[PDB]
Amino acid sequence: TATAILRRKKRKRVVRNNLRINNMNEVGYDDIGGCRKQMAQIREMVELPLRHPQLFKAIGIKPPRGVLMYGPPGTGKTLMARAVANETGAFFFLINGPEVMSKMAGESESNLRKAFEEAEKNAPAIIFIDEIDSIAPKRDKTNGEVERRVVSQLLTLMDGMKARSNVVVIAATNRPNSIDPALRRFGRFDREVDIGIPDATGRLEVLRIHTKNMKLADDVDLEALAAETHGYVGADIASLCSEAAMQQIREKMDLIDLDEDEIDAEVLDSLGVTMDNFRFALGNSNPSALRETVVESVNVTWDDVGGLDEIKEELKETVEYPVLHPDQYTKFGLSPSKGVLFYGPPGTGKTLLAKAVATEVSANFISVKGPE
Amino acid sequence: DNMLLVDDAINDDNSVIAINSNTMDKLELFRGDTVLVKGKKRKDTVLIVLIDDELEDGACRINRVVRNNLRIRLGDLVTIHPCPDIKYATRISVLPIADTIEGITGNLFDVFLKPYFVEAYRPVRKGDHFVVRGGMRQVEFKVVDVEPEEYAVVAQDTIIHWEGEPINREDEENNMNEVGYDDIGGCRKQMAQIREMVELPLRHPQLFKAIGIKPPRGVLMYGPPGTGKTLMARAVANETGAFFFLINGPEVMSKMAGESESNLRKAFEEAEKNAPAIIFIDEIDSIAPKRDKTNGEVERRVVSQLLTLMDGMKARSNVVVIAATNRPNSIDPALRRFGRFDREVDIGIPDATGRLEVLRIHTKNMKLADDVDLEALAAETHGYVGADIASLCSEAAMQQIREKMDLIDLDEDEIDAEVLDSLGVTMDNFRFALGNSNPSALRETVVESVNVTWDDVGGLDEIKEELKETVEYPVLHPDQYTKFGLSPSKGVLFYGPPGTGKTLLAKAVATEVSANFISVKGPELLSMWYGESESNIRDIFDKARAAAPTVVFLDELDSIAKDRVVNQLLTEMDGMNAKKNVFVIGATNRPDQIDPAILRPGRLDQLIYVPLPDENARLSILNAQLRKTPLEPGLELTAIAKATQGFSGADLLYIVQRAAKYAIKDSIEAHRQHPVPYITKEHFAEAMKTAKRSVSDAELRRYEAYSQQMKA
Amino acid sequence: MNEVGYDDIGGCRKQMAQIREMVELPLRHPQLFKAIGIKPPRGVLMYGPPGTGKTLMARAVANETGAFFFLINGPEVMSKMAGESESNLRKAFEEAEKNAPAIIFIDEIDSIAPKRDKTNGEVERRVVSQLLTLMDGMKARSNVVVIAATNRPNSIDPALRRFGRFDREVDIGIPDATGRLEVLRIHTKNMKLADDVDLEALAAETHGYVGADIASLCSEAAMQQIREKMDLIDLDEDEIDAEVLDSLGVTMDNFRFALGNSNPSALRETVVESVNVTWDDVGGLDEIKEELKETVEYPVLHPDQYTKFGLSPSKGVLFYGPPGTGKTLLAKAVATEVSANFISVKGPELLSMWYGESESNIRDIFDKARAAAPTVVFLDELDSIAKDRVVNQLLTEMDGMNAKKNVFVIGATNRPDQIDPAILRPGRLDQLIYVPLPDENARLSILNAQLRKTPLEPGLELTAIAKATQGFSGADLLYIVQRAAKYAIKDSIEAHRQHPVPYITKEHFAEAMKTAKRSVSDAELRRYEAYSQQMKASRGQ
Ligand SMILES: Nc1ncnc2c1ncn2[C@@H]1O[C@H](COP(=O)(O)OP(=O)(O)OP(=O)(O)O)[C@@H](O)[C@H]1O
Ligand SMILES: Nc1ncnc2c1ncn2[C@@H]1O[C@H](COP(=O)(O)OP(=O)(O)OP(=O)(O)O)[C@@H](O)[C@H]1O
Ligand SMILES: Nc1ncnc2c1ncn2[C@@H]1O[C@H](COP(=O)(O)OP(=O)(O)OP(=O)(O)O)[C@@H](O)[C@H]1O
Ligand SMILES: Nc1ncnc2c1ncn2[C@@H]1O[C@H](COP(=O)(O)OP(=O)(O)O)[C@@H](O)[C@H]1O
Ligand SMILES: Nc1ncnc2c1ncn2[C@@H]1O[C@H](COP(=O)(O)OP(=O)(O)O)[C@@H](O)[C@H]1O
Ligand SMILES: Nc1ncnc2c1ncn2[C@@H]1O[C@H](COP(=O)(O)OP(=O)(O)O)[C@@H](O)[C@H]1O
Repeated sequence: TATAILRRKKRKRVVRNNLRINNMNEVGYDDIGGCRKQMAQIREMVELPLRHPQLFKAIGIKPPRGVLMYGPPGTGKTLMARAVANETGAFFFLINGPEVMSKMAGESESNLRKAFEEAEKNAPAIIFIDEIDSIAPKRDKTNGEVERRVVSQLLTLMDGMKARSNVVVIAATNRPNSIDPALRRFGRFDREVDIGIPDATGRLEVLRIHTKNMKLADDVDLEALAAETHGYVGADIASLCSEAAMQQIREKMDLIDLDEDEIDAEVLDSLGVTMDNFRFALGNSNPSALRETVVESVNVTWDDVGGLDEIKEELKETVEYPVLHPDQYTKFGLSPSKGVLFYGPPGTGKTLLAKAVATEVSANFISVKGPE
Repeated sequence: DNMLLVDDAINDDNSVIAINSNTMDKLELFRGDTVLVKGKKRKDTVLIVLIDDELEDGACRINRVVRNNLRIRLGDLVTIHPCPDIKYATRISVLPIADTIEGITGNLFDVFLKPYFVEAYRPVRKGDHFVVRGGMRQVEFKVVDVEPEEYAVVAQDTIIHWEGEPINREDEENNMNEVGYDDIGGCRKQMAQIREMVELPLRHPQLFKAIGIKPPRGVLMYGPPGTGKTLMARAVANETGAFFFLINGPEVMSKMAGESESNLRKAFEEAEKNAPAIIFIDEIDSIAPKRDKTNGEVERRVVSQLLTLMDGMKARSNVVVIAATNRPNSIDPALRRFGRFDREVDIGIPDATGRLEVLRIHTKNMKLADDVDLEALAAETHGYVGADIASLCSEAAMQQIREKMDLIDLDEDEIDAEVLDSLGVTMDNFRFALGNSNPSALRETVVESVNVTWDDVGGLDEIKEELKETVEYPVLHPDQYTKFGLSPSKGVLFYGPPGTGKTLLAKAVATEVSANFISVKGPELLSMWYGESESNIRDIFDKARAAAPTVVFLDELDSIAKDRVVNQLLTEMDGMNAKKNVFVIGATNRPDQIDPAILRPGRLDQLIYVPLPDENARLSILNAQLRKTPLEPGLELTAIAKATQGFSGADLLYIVQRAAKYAIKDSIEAHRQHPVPYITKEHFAEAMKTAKRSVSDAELRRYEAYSQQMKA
Repeated sequence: MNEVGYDDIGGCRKQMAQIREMVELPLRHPQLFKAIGIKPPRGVLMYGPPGTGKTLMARAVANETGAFFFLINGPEVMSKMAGESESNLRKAFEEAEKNAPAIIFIDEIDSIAPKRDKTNGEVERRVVSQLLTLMDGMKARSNVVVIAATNRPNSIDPALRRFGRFDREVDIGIPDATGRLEVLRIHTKNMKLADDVDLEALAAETHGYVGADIASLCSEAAMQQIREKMDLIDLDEDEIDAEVLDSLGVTMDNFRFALGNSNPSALRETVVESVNVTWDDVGGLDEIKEELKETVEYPVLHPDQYTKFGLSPSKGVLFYGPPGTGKTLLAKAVATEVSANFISVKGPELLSMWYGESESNIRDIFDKARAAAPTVVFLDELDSIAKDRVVNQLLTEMDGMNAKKNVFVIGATNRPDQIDPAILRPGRLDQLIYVPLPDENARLSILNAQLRKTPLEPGLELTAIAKATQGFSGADLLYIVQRAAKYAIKDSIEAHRQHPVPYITKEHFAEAMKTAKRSVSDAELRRYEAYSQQMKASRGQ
């Protein structure tokens, strides 16, 4: 139950290098962190249909096929898809949105036809339709004939694919509503996965993954950086590390003679990233994920707020019991209440109460500020 | 005497059927004679007659292979006729089944078929199967091709060709759709309506010649997506037995310019030259949408070609066109008129019995555990379409596999046999799947059925009698109205305090006549007002007409009747046939704010005041609501009824919910302390302490004054 | 199939006569126009609600004339490959020209030459230009007549409605009782009807049904009969018993069921219809009856006197008074007396036109009125529009009318003061007429009229009820009688279930009237009378 598949390289000093223990693809599960639940869901929905197809025969069900990942850009959807495909080690046909859209008229559909036909021929296969929105935007966005021919061809191929063939289709799109609504029905991209911005632990994992090759100085406190960085998606963290390294080299440029093509080996080997460089990079960087609504976790307990004991008890009775003990609610047959409305003077800490409620049920927190 | 009971044949012959001696005399047959046996749907074969005295009168023996071929089980009935004209197959090609030739070496022909065809004279027919036991194994073979056709005898003169690809067993049903009426559940009236218009013109074409009429050709089905419309069309086509052709919408709209017309023309002519035939056009709205949507030249030429082809077949008979869409107002209006989809059929979400039937149909291959209460699921799952039910079953199975994943490993390409032997889904998995389900049919107006009688409506019995007079008599006994020449009143209006039992009242009124029920809540009215909804008032009334009789309930009518929406509603009401039993029932809390135009005669004129429930009504409500909750023995609700003066039904429900919440809180606290299966009186006292009326006295007196003024 | 001669059409004497006298003579007897030296009109434009038999009429006329015929469908012509539609049109026209005499039927012309607004595409412009060029170039050609069928006259491009083009216009209106009876007889000339058939009753009951709707009704009734007799039919048997097959026969109840399961739609939009109400369904108002007779009948029946004196008959009239006084019935009777068609435009239709969500338009309404002249246009509850774009369009159309043409606009409204004064000016709806509530004798006459189709207990005098209904509008008495009938049917059903009640009784009337009310408040009546006297003082020297 839950994340049950995660428990237990890339199907592969000289021996360690050969066994993997510019184009360094085949990034395994190690190269991803901070998205354990979503990765578990994707693995559960991808591997078992292909790796172990006899279970479904034994139980007698038709496994779902369409999988639709969506989340803020830069969270690593493509990375997750590629990692899963390489781990499964099956015929992997990759299709991009703009890449197909850039073809001449009448050739952006034959490519899809041949792609699906080949995937069927060499089953088991995994198809990753990256940036599916570009080839299937909202119905009102595109009125041109080609923009509907492509969508109709995609729908026909998807409907025809539903069969015994062990082929799974995965699509990625930042905006869940941007996709044509007709693509989200039974027999199509039904199962949906949401990617949210990582938390402090996720940020620490991402920073460790990226900051493994850099000549980090001893005075580095990656824990502090993870604590300070809030709302930074993985791409933002990678950019932060790159900017910090750039700042370090810029500081060391004093002893570097740009005129000479080569540099003294001692100077090249003396590069070291300092905490101040990371702080400067944080100052320069500018995240943009928070500009739009996103899913994130919170870790506020009933100690960062004061008083409101009766209010805390009321909120507990309202939310916790339905979540922790639905069995008794079913026993009494009473469905739990849906929503709650806090009112009072401004500045009393309603946001902290909401975050605490979310934390107690261990549920993700979505916010919609007034300007939104 | 061609109907005989099915029995399990002891022998191991797939082309031998045993009959009783008396039965053999009745059928006028001889031992060893070949006879043709036809079973369910359009499947039939030929079997060698055998004499069996042990067989009881009206009984026959057939092995499992014959039953599988005929799509029948033990104890079924078949039609048997003499088959003396069967000839000898001069040349037959037969190929083995793939799964039956797993690693079997040597000349399969000589090893298996040759002993099985040494002067056996076993009758064969196209598509038949037979299993031959050779050595310690058994191999199945299928009748791939025969000459002369169709059914003949495999004698020595026959030339057997056993060269060809193995016949994979999966593709027989995976790549082919063989679904009968038994695969459809919860929709019987719609199935009967489709059959009486599809089979009758084809199976019995001489009846219309005898009565000298031209039966309607077009048939337009519509309803919420996922209700099985395509499955219904497939089942009807298969049961009819006539040649079936499918014209998928997006498939025909996803080809180079000038070729979609070619595909449509080819399909129509091919259907024409194979009369009788069925043409099914799935997702018609994709190729022929409303004018405001499609403006390009190609998307209009396609529609023009479709109209031309459809109008070109009204002379030729034995062909019927069946469409499919989600909304009636989602296709070009020119397609809905005489000669083009005259008949309209509406499919709505199923009821409890339909949901149970769907669950039984889907959960006939799953390995369910003993502790399953499918009836309980059907009761709980409301608003779920068949697709949602299938998704629920798949999710439950996935949850079961996930739970069993602890005892298995992700390595290897095989799983331990014992682990696979233990796959059993339990009720917890179904509840979890329900938790993770995402029903969407209710997001838009749909037609459903209700099962409320004069049982859950306490008080206001005079209103019950008035509704009876208004509704029941016109529908059940129109003869009296015709005798007096009185057109029955169309609709009714309800006004009064909110939460006094109006929705369930309308549901009960619809139930009495046994008619479908459509609901249009306030938010839907606002969405249609802003024109950001996918449905329009005209669409609602067209669906109501299609599913007639129906009751259209307009909740919170004052939110929009304070305009475009009111004008559209009034026009639709006026353009309503008198004889059709389509009743419009409106509800509101501000009868003054309602536009007077609606209240005119021939419209929502009969105003009815819904008074606050009386003490007896309050007692009835309390008894009804707690009908499914453990109550403390000896509880007296008369005191609550007395003390709950001025409380609406919603208020009583709130009090009961709060009492149950306190009781469950105490129970869970006690359990965590480590008992409380009853809801004590003190719980009701606790709920009362913090409960009060939600209806102001000012509003009550204003409603009373308005009712008195209307009475005066 | 073909050979659908004049015997396959009924209830359309006027339109068939017009089309015949316009088509046959140019083709059958071309020498007449040589002798009199005129140029017979070529273009013809038939338009009306769908399913009224336009194509059937055209085919019947062509077959009876016995001339070369060519059929053109808008859809198929528009469904060809780009650049093929023009070729097909050129072919068709050349073939028709070469085989003179000839007839061309451009069915669904609006689908190939739509309103200019919806002609954004290039191909539409090309096709329209090709059609216009072909038509204009046909003037040199002779012995060729073009007929076009369109849903409404405002849908085709305006350029197609000039001299030398589809100038002659014909309007197809819904049929009346006699037409529906004739259609029923025509369709039911082969069905194995049972002896107990009352086709006349069906015709009387079915109002507003078009020929197509009647055909569908017959098919549905036959289907119901087959379904009912199916109990003796098993789907298993391939062979059908001869006795069972012969036993089939439709009955009246089958037709009633089919009527129950029918969906007419002609009345959904404004359509020219015929009415046959005389000076009997309305009682009292004798002065108003005589005034309307003088106003309308004399200009129509005796134009010679007006020509002698040069008077121009008034165009329209306006009725004001309490609602439910029978204004619509009075207008229908007025139309009946002059033997002119009737067009009704209810208030919701006017609001829809205001909001521009309705296909029809004021200009279209008046074009149909002209094509169906003489006619009586009826604008109900003008107050809802005269609280304006709609008012301006109406005024322009009303001013732009031929005096000789017998088109009269009759307005009804309960708020004469709120009506825009511009409408009351001379040459418009200036003749106001007050419609008071019925008198005692009027009430008795109304009661008798509404009871001509209901059995009654002998000796049931209605004078007491008439006297006890002072100031009650016709709708009030209708409500009272309907309530009495409702109580009678209630008692009859109760007795039947307990088992009697074959006719109404005075006690039922007493029970129904015990809960009656006056639909018009006294204050409204006072205001109406004050306004009437004020207007009287405006013309009461
Ligand atoms: N666990 C991780 N989560 C998020 N980003 C990660 C993670 N590990 C590494 N990254 C880095 O984050 C960036 C993710 O790039 P990627 O192309 O996957 O993003 P995306 O927005 O999902 O892509 P797409 O263009 O396909 O929509 C890369 O720099 C990758 O190196
Ligand atoms: N009686 C039933 N009603 C509804 N669904 C059913 C029924 N019996 C089986 N099903 C299952 O419900 C699903 C219906 O899928 P299907 O695509 O045929 O429906 P649909 O809504 O008619 O389709 P579409 O409009 O996309 O052509 C299938 O899983 C079918 O097996
Ligand atoms: N007198 C009649 N008037 C009208 N319809 C009749 C009459 N007699 C029979 N019918 C039947 O009514 C139907 C009229 O359909 P028809 O196609 O003629 O109508 P339409 O709207 O003019 O056609 P279209 O727009 O397709 O050219 C046909 O079934 C015709 O057989
Ligand atoms: N118990 C508390 N009562 C009032 N304010 C608090 C409490 N705990 C924290 N805060 C402060 O309140 C601020 C946010 O106030 P909050 O009420 O959540 O938002 P808003 O002021 O918009 O309603 C934070 O900066 C936080 O430091
Ligand atoms: N006959 C009844 N009269 C009043 N309330 C009832 C009756 N029967 C049950 N109730 C309860 O009272 C509630 C009142 O709300 P409801 O009738 O659903 O809303 P509304 O009256 O606005 O249509 C019902 O939901 C139900 O729980
Ligand atoms: N002489 C009459 N005076 C008043 N009403 C009559 C008369 N004769 C018949 N009626 C009734 O009047 C009704 C028509 O009402 P109408 O005047 O059209 O309402 P409105 O005033 O809203 O137009 C018909 O149902 C008819 O039964």
